Amino acid sequence: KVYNSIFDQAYEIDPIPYFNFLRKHDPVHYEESIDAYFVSKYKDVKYILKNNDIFNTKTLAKRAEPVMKDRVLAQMSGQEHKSKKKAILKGMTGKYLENLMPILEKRTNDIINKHIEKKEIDIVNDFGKVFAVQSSMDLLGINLENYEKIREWHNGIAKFITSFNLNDEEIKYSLECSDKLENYLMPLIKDRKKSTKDDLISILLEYKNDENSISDTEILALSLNVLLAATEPVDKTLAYLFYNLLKNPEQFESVKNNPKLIKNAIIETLRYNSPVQLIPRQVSKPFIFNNTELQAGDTVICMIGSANRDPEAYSNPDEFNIHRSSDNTSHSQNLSFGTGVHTCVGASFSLIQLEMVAILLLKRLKNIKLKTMEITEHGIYTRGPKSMVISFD
Ligand code: HEM
Ligand SMILES: CC(C)C[C@@H]1NC(=O)[C@H](CC(C)C)NC1=O
Repeated sequence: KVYNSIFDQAYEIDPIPYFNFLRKHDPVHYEESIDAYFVSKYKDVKYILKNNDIFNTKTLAKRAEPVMKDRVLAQMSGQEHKSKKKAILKGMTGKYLENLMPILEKRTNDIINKHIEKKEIDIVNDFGKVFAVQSSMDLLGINLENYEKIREWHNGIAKFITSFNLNDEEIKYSLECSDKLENYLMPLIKDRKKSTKDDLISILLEYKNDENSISDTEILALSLNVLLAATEPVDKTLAYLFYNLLKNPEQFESVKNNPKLIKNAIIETLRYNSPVQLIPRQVSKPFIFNNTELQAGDTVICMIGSANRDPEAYSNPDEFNIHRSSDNTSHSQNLSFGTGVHTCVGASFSLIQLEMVAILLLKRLKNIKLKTMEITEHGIYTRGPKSMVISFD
């Protein structure tokens, strides 16, 4: 019999003691309520994600396609996945990136300008959630006139993708959000293909595979994939970043005096408070980790936050330290963007965007002081603070 469950109320309040227990005592941990095994150690998570043929992404057909309306990038393999991944990357690199970043600076400063006279701002609810959705629409090429509705519908499909055992009414609402996004974006996709622009939607329409153009619902699904993937982690990471810096004033000062450290601080925040906590895969054939036997068709769920705090991978893993280095002590590449075939295509863009935002907040909000002295965190699949208020001059 087992008594420590991922679904204990205590886990969502504070999962760190669970991480420590599971890595030591139950590294491949079965949860009967969802018929899945949770994998907590860095070595095992990395092995699973590096081995796309043994641990495939068929789980996503279930957790995602109902709201994405067609296949997502992570469900693809082979030359199709490689090529469409490259097509998505094009939209956040090269000239597309050079054009997008001044726009994201504008989004950042407009939000700051709304709150600068108030002398406080909620990094979660005033800045992060607004900026995150606007940035994703700017990347895709969706004009912001309806961004508030977009955010509402996004939250509904994200809830579907990040939840376990939702009830029938919650499912209904998430599917209605999906339908509304489809009803809004399909007319825009049609207009885009008869008048191409310089945005990701246009790239996807211009995509050609053996002289074949993919269906408009396939475009919609990759567009929803980008909207969800780019929006959800951003408010969480921005909030955790300023919280951890304000909780470690010495490191916050080092960052002020040396802005080159902001990139390392973002990476450490992603390791320490991983905003995407879980990555599921399906087992393709009998397999064993430690002495836990897995069968073809079983589901394994990689615990990214647990892996990123594995003492086998990091010295003093449960301390926030922006000065960690492989040149120093033990240090590894964190798994916050995944690894292997499906490594986040937006990882580099994310680091550039978050550094821009953090620079502008530090430049314009003078003498930042923490007001939310103790965060409350929510979510076990994606995870972040409910609120993270700072004050400034
Ligand atoms: C801090 C920000 C972000 C984090 C922490 C994050 C996290 C992740 C993780 C953990 C995965 C792996 C999922 C898996 O293996 O099943 C992933 C994949 C992906 N992410 Fe991100 N993500 C971020 C931002 C973005 C952005 C800005 C985009 C913009 C398009 C994006 C698009 C994608 C896509 C398309 C995939 C699927 C990649 C593939 O299948 O090859 N993500 N992300
Ligand atoms: C969105 C998923 C259907 C596929 C894949 N999964 C991920 O974990 C990331 C982040 C989201 C969980 C926000 N994005 C991805 O594309």
